[PDB]
Amino acid sequence: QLKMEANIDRIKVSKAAADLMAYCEAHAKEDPLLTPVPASENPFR
Amino acid sequence: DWKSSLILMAYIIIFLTGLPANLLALRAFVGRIRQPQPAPVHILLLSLTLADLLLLLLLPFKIIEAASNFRWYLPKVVCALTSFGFYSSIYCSTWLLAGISIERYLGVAFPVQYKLSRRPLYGVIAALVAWVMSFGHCTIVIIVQYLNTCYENFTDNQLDVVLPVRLELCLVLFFIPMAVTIFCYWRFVWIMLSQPLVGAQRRRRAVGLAVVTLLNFLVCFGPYNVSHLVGYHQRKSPWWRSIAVVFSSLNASLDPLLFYFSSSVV
Amino acid sequence: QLKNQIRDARKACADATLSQITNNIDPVGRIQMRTRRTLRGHLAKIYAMHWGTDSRLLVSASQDGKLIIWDSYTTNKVHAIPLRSSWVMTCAYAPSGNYVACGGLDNICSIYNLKTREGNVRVSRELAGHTGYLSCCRFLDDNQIVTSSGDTTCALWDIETGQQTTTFTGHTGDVMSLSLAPDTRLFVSGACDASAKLWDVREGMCRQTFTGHESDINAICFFPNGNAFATGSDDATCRLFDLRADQELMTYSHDNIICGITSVSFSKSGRLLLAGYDDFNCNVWDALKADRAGVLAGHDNRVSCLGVTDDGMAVATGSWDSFLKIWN
Amino acid sequence: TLSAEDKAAVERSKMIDRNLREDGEKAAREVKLLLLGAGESGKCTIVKQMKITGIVETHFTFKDLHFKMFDVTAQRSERKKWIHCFEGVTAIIFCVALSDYDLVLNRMHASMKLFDSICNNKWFTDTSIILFLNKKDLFEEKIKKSPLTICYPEYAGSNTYEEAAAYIQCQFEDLNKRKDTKEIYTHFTCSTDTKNVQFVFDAVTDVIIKNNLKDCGLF
Ligand SMILES: CC(C)CCC[C@@H](C)[C@H]1CC[C@H]2[C@@H]3CC=C4C[C@@H](O)CC[C@]4(C)[C@H]3CC[C@]12C
Ligand SMILES: CC(C)CCC[C@@H](C)[C@H]1CC[C@H]2[C@@H]3CC=C4C[C@@H](O)CC[C@]4(C)[C@H]3CC[C@]12C
Ligand SMILES: CC(C)CCC[C@@H](C)[C@H]1CC[C@H]2[C@@H]3CC=C4C[C@@H](O)CC[C@]4(C)[C@H]3CC[C@]12C
Ligand SMILES: CC(C)CCC[C@@H](C)[C@H]1CC[C@H]2[C@@H]3CC=C4C[C@@H](O)CC[C@]4(C)[C@H]3CC[C@]12C
Ligand SMILES: CC(C)CCC[C@@H](C)[C@H]1CC[C@H]2[C@@H]3CC=C4C[C@@H](O)CC[C@]4(C)[C@H]3CC[C@]12C
Repeated sequence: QLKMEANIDRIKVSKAAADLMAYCEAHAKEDPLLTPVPASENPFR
Repeated sequence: DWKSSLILMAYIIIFLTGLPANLLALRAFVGRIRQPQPAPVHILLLSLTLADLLLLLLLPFKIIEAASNFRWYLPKVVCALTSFGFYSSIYCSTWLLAGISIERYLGVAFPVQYKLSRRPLYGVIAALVAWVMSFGHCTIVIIVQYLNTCYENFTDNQLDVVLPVRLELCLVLFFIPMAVTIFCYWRFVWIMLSQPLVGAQRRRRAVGLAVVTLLNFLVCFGPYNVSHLVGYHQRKSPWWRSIAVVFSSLNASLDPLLFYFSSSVV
Repeated sequence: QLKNQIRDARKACADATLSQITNNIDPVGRIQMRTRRTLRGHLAKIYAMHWGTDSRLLVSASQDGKLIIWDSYTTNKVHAIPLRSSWVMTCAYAPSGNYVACGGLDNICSIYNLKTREGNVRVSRELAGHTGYLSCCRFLDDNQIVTSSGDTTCALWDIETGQQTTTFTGHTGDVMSLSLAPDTRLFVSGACDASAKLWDVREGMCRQTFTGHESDINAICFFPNGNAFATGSDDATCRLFDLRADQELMTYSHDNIICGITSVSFSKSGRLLLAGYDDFNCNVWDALKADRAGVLAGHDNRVSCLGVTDDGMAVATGSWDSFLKIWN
Repeated sequence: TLSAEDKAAVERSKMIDRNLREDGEKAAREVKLLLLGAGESGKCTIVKQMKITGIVETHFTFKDLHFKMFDVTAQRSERKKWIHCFEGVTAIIFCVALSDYDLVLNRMHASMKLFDSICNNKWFTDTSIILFLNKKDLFEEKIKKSPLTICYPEYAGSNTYEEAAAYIQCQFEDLNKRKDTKEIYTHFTCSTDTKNVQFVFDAVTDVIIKNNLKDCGLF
């Protein structure tokens, strides 16, 4: 298990953080939890 | 005189403690009622708390009347209304106390049958009987005042009307519940004192609580109902009625602490 | 041995902290969530829940003797299937919604077909072979299922054939939870040995392991992107791990919190991390700045489980009482 | 609710609540018990003979009372990860063999460690514990050829049955720190089959009495 675990492709943590931030901001406008949903059109009301 | 003075701090010492205990107990009782599977215990306790609250709400009306050296400065109709409410609340409280005793006895005498046959409907019909026997029977307050002061200076017909009905009031509304409570508490004490496997501390605590409750029931509603037969024997209205009412008012203040603060809260 | 080389590679890869990178963005403001709908049909403690693909029907499992499917829009119940065993700690919803799987202390999580010609729900399949209590078995696909048990092994079964198609072993402690990646090719599995592992069902063997927790990881999740995930343990800490970095990224801990984690879920965009607790409180941590965006305290005993709809329009939490709440 | 589909939805709904209430009404009358033991004592060979995969469920009836016993034998995982499920059970029957003091799995002390954990568990701070000291017949044979000082270095008594049996029971009855809230019902399983049933029924009856008195305010 250790032999295959050691031989893996490990990217820089900065690139992973940048990708995570880009994914978070790209879908930020599509999150009803972040942006306050209007009372209308809301199924739960 | 000294009697009115004693009335002042007696009613004050009842007043300043009756309300908070009932107020804190009411929320717990309604929460337990709203909780799933409500036992008949909760219904009777809630009814008793409501009766105590009704009794306490009428305390200032009599307090202001008795403050002015036993002088009536209020309309006759409203005085009769408060008197009827007070007496009905007292009788409802004593009948609910009687109902609790038989329910407590059955919980220990036959716990297996009591566990698998419980239903809240049995706790509502028994409670409703107390309301029916309180409101329905306590009509003599209305008829006497409107026949032909506040329960004093009775005339010939006023005295001849209240005496023969006070015996019925003491007999069918106090004597039978008192006997039922005494028998049930004696049976519960006898059963608890001889049990197969119980804790000594729990057994002694239960026996002491039962004895305390029996003593409370036998000294709070005792003299007030005895005064009915005393007046019938003397063919006149007893003068020792206000103190009997004061003694009967102890239950309305000490019931929530007896039924709630029994080792639950230090 | 190889552990030293792996640690050295991980140290070399880490050059910048996530807090330093993400400090430029504005912090997420305080958010308040209110209980729009409440479910009181249950009569005992519930231990698991799941959300359907349509984000309208949600399943819940308790010890009252049955599991119930609720229509969140109208609060009405459409199915209440009794259970052979009262002890149930896991319930799952198929992606198509045709089947529902649930299991508990018995080493069997069974699947019932919700949609039937006669209109009555019937037991479709019972899977046996595990040597421990089922922790969390999830519907990988309408044809294959994934099971996690307390015997430190995980399994992948075929519903039609009813046998262990694949077996995953290597965990030291008891496995507590698993989460499926969106592509349905990778998944994570956290055990009681303060460790988590990554497995692909296509090959049948582990890919990489992650450690750092000081307690038993009882909750796991997966980022919507699929390149990262989150874990929650009894040490009152939540740890974010990255697949491409093989190391921790953020730790969500506070001095006030002493109780452990009961459930962990991610929002639609992965910006909010909803973590349950044993103090009947749910915390909406910031997935990028580790900031408490909000606290939900609508429960009584402790938040047993929580989940987020597919569209992320609401968050539904179930506690140790017979209460189910839906916020936003 | 005006629509026919909505009306059918609410019909099925309140049908479901009616069925749930009917099912849950009998749950209160149900009596649930847990079974526990250490090592070979985990299998309740003396309680699973009444003749009347992980969790094993045993069903029986006595005095018009339904008893359902849950036994954990194949659950070899950590107890703390699933012991919270058995919260609210009427009673716990913990069985430790009296003949396990001499031979080394030593395992008599392991029974005390297991008994300590369940008795002092935060989830079992209210449920009573029933203790059965089974294998009493084998205890007499082993008390003659071997002494009680091997497993009890602090023993300060003779080898009499009354003293030896009480000595083992006394240490098992003092392991509960919550004496006010928890009661331990000790018993020795007799050869007669009826005697074992009565003690379990009597112990459950006391628990029922405590529950009934708790509602009345006598707790
Ligand atoms: C004053 C009101 C509240 C009375 C309450 C009594 C209610 C709770 C009902 C519910 C279950 C009932 C019991 C069911 C079966 C039996 C066995 C019988 O051999 C004696 C009575 C006994 C033990 C019943 C006594 C009354 C009872 C306890
Ligand atoms: C008189 C006021 C204070 C209380 C009114 C109810 C009293 C009289 C009590 C005393 C005897 C009681 C009953 C004793 C035995 C049973 C059978 C059981 O299967 C249901 C309850 C039932 C039917 C009890 C109902 C309530 C009960 C009728
Ligand atoms: C507080 C005041 C007003 C009331 C005092 C009465 C109670 C608390 C006292 C007076 C008599 C006492 C009991 C006298 C004899 C025994 C037998 C023993 O094996 C257990 C305790 C027990 C059963 C006592 C319990 C408490 C007790 C009931
Ligand atoms: C508490 C219960 C069990 C016992 C009740 C007995 C006592 C409280 C009752 C019954 C007999 C009553 C007395 C009967 C006659 C008189 C004379 C009168 O001019 C004043 C009151 C007085 C002195 C009564 C005071 C209270 C009284 C003593
Ligand atoms: C627990 C506390 C609040 C009890 C309050 C009630 C007390 C203070 C009141 C109510 C009834 C009162 C008594 C009524 C009649 C008499 C006879 C008289 O010749 C002396 C006073 C005496 C004996 C009173 C003493 C005080 C008294 C006992």
